[PDB]
Amino acid sequence: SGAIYVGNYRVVNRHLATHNDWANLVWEDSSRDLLVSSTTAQGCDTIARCDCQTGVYYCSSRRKHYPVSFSKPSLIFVEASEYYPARYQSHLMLAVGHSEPGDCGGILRCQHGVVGIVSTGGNGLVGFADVRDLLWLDEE
Ligand SMILES: O=c1ccncn1CCO
Ligand SMILES: [Zn+2]
Repeated sequence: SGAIYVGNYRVVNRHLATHNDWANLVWEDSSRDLLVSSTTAQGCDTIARCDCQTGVYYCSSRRKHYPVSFSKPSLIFVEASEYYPARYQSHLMLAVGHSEPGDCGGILRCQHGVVGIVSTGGNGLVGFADVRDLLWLDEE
């Protein structure tokens, strides 16, 4: 589990979105595993605006933050998980690291702020859904 709290937006994995999230929907994309909903209180996170390929992510299944190198956001084939079939996922970044299904929502951050959230795992890789292209998260 995990979210990004930027302004009056809550960014979650689409597959973990709650009824309250869908009842307050701003934007969702199944191909990216992302959903954004509205919040009453302002959030403590800043979104990275950059093309960094090094950062640190939080891994709940280890209680640890790991420094990683990661690929630029791509369209990637993902094998079946407990929450999705084998499919193509867009705006995905891969690193070598530990990721189980419950690690989804862990933040990846660089020197500029929050890059994305854990979205995929297995075979010794961790995939992150990028949010740095979502410039509208910073305004209105
Ligand atoms: O801090 C750690 C590290 C590894 N396993 C457990 N704990 C306790 C709280 O979950
Ligand atoms: Zn950066």
